[PDB]
Amino acid sequence: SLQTSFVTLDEAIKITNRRVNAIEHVIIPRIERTLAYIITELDEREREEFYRLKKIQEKKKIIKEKSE
Amino acid sequence: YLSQPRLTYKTVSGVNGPLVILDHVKFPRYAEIVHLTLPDGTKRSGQVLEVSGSKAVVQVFEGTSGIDAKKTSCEFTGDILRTPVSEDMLGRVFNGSGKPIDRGPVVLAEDFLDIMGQPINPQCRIYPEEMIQTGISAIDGMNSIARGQKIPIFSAAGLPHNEIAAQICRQAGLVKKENFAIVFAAMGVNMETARFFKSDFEENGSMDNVCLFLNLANDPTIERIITPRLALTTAEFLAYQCEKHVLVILTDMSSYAEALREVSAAREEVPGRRGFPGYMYTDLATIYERAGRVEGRNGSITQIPILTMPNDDITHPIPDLTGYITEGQIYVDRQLHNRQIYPPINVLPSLSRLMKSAIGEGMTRKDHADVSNQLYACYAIGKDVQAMKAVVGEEALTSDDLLYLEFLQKFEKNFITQGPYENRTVYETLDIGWQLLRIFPKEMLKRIPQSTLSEFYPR
Amino acid sequence: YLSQPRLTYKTVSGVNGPLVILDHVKFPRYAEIVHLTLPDGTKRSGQVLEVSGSKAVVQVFEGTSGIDAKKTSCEFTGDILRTPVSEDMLGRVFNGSGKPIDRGPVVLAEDFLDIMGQPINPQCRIYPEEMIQTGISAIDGMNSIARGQKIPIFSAAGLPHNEIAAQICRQAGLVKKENFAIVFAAMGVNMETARFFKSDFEENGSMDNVCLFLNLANDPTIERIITPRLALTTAEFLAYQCEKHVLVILTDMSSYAEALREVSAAREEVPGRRGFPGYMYTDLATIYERAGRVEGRNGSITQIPILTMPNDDITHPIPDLTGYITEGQIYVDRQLHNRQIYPPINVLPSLSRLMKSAIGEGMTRKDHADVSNQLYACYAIGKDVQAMKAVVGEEALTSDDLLYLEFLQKFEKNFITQGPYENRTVYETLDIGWQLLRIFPKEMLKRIPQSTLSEFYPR
Amino acid sequence: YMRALDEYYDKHFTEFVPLRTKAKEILQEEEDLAEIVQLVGKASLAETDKITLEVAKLIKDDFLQQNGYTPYDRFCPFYKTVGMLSNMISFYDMARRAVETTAQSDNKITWSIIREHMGEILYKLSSMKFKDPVKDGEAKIKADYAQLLEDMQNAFRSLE
Amino acid sequence: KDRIEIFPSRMAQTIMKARLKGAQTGRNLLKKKSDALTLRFRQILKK
Repeated sequence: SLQTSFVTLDEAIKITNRRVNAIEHVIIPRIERTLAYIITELDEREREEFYRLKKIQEKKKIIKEKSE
Repeated sequence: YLSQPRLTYKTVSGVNGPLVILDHVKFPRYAEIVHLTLPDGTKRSGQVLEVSGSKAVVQVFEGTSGIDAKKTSCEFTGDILRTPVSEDMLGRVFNGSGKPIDRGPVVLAEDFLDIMGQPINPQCRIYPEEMIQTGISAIDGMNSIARGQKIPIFSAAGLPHNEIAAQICRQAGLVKKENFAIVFAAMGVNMETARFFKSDFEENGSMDNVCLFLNLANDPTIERIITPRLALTTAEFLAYQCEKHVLVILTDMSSYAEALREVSAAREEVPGRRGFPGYMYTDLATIYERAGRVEGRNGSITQIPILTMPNDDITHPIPDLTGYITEGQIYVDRQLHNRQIYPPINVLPSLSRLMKSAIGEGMTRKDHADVSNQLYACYAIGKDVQAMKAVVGEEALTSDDLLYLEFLQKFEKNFITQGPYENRTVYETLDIGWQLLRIFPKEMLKRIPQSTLSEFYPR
Repeated sequence: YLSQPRLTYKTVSGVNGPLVILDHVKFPRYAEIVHLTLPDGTKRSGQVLEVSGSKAVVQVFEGTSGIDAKKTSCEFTGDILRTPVSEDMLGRVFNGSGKPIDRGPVVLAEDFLDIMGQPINPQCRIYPEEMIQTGISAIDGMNSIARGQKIPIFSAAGLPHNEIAAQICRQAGLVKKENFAIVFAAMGVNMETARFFKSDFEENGSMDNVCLFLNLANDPTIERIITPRLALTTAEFLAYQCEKHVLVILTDMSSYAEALREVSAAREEVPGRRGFPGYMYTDLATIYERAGRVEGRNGSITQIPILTMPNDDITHPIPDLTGYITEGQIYVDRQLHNRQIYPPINVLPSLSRLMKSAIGEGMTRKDHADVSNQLYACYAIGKDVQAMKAVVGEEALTSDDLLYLEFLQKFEKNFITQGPYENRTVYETLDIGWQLLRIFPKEMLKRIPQSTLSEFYPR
Repeated sequence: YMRALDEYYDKHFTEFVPLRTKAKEILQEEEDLAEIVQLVGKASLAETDKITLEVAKLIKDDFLQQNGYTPYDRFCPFYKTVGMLSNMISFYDMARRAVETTAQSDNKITWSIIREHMGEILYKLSSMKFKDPVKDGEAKIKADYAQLLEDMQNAFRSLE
Repeated sequence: KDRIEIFPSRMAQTIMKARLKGAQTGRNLLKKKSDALTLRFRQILKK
């Protein structure tokens, strides 16, 4: 009984360590990279919106100068 | 030549960021140079970024602090920014604007060259084919440099890129088995880096042949925009008129691109990625593409830009656009520097577009292409095997994966690892490459044909 | 009628991308039409985007290249864009602006209609309940169309949305237990797509029922603003006055939205998400919402737009606002297409908001709704289990999860996958759905009441 | 354009369309496995899936990639391309048949057994790319690929 | 491959943070399961 438990636990340990390593070396780093990319691209959207609004504000100022 | 006395305007009409918008300027010229006597007698300089009607948006190089509207006097030089150039520039130190800081006299011009230079008519541009033996194995064996190639050293803050650049300068030579002149422009470099490079060039006898432009970390930011252009203009005077073989180094093109971003933001030009101007590709190309060799002229301008990849992120706009413009990149790696491999050239993302023609039969040796390609493949597979054993541990690897890991270890230990003063010939580098390719049975060298293998593999 | 002479101004005051700003115009009328004689006799058309005092901001459909101040003569037609319509528009091919390109004569107006279309009273709009047997099982069984529904085909660059739309066009007909006229507004479709659609409509002998409005890729890019309005105006004439049942296809609402963006940027309006004008929701609603039945009238307009989702992002403004306005989207999926599953309809992100009231006893069959819900649920669970299988491998999965995976496989193989020339009646689609549900035991079909389980499950 | 060109493929290279479809299926199957193997390791692989992985690696390394600056592969006529693909897909079919016929037996053929027995044939399939279109005529290259096909058809018979 | 291939958005950022924490919870639970199996295995070897 001891030997059978030992062998089966050996298999279980190998599989579980392979799962844990798979997660922490593939799945989690993949998600972390995707999160970094998402944050950067959202910063880009915000920057573009900022530029467009800045441009609109400048054009409104120029309109004030054109009217006055 | 200008015989007409030049107009001095006090008619400033605003000051915003680095921009002095003059008004009542008479026939203002685009990209003209303006000299500003500030109220207190400080003389600054600047360039007319825009002309409209009578206005003139003079971008001041040294910044605008202290500019009084009614008391600043801007005299219009009447010409574009022309740098005096003479061969006596070799063996000097200049600040970012070309003013001497070695306590030597101002350059006695042999000519005045438009700092922006001109494009070389591609039809009369020779294709770089002579190989520069940089001595670094990771370069000569897998990224070999040609003479005239624009090849930056991508790096990150704190890495040995200073040491690598000094090593390339102190053992560059042709594979024919005459000295290089060097023009070294530095931007945003700290005093430690300036001392390192100056001390290195002086410790070697090369200082007679080097011409430094320095814009240290606390010198004006907008002046970094023109420092590369001064350096390349001197390089062009030496290479295409004096026929020297000039190697140009441009330190911290990141500290340049950020000057570009500063000016472009003050101008509110359309931004690209991460805020950098929309035309940074064009500007970086105006710098880099001043390289290569010219029909009928014996000189050449190698370029080795150095740049700090922000956050080590090779998708960052500076390294990305520099990658699209330049002829390769030598990539310097933290994951090796932290292991204290020197030089930490991580070949796998490195590239040299003129290796394919700079190597082969009658130039270096005839196995060179196959050896380089096979080392690339074996290194890549070894890295993949490491990433696999990170999941499945030693037990699950087959003998072939163990072979690739053995190759990877002996490759980073023998091929990349190199003495900071060690000067390996291309033949020695190729032989060390073979010692590693022999780690494998022939059939695992899938990238090498039989004619090559049967001749070189055995010995 | 308008008896007064038209005023013609040589007074152009500006040219700016697609726009032409006039001045000194007498009492401008917003949305007025203008005929611009360019210097060389070329005659273009345009619409007054805005008026202000004496100014008008024309929007030239055929573009502004070649226009100049001081010689371009803008004739102000004095009325909004009234297009001709006639029943014999069926069997014609018109360019983007409704001019003929089939070498037949211009449309001898049976009546003149405002391309905007007079809005219909929600109190006397009928509810569409007659299901269209599109033949495509991925639609009839799970996202069925009803005669009057606005049901766009979301898709992406490279997917077979053209093939799907052509199949629907050539197979659609009422459920058995009224032959569609087609009005097809091609916008920004390349020549290959336009010729595919045209050759298919001729091949199926349908040309006597098809009215094509082509605005090819190379045609001017402001004309595709009014091309869909022309198409829907002719559709309304055929449906609500001639009493015909009309199926409107709009080939690329994304090309339309990008024409809108072009105009919005040219006007420098405050831009919404991703640069598109803020009023895109309203402007797309005026296009889509011209479908549906109406009391008294016997005709109807079915509407099947087609959307290219940029980067396949269904949250991009075009698909997002089209999903707000239209009664549910059929969804063509790259992950299926790359596996070579035609039609690549992904049934999870697609719905038909009028399906629920267009199926059931006497209309299609008693089990239709239950089969649809259960297939949807089983498919969703199968996709979740498929995601899990990658993580835990097929050993850790329970036999029930394996049942679900087999159902997913055979569901894509039998139910979705379909011959391009095969029209599965709704009854056949339901039988094929049951063939899959009977993979599961009755206990696991929780979304089917016991009555419709017992009646149909064992057969 | 693939559907437009078959009208011409079926009358100049009649086998190429099925060869192409099988090549794409093989690369898609190897892609699908890659996610599983990366997380789980090769112990779980079926014996036909090992053949799929190894044939896909053969195709990627030695049919797809093409060193464009070498006298043998700067140019690669379509007779050479379709020949290489035909040999590789024929190898794939023979190996899968060898596995599916002996999976139920005591003479079980495995990828390891095939690898050991045909280390030469696999290297020939790997070095097909080095045949030079001009230095070696079309007839010579087609003959050599036919001879490699014969060699494989003999090796598999002798294996089984 | 490097990225999960979800399209940038605040919705995507939320989903990715949820998924990262899900994978970290999986890591912790499986590591504890491995520790239980390892303690039992060591005990069983000693006995």
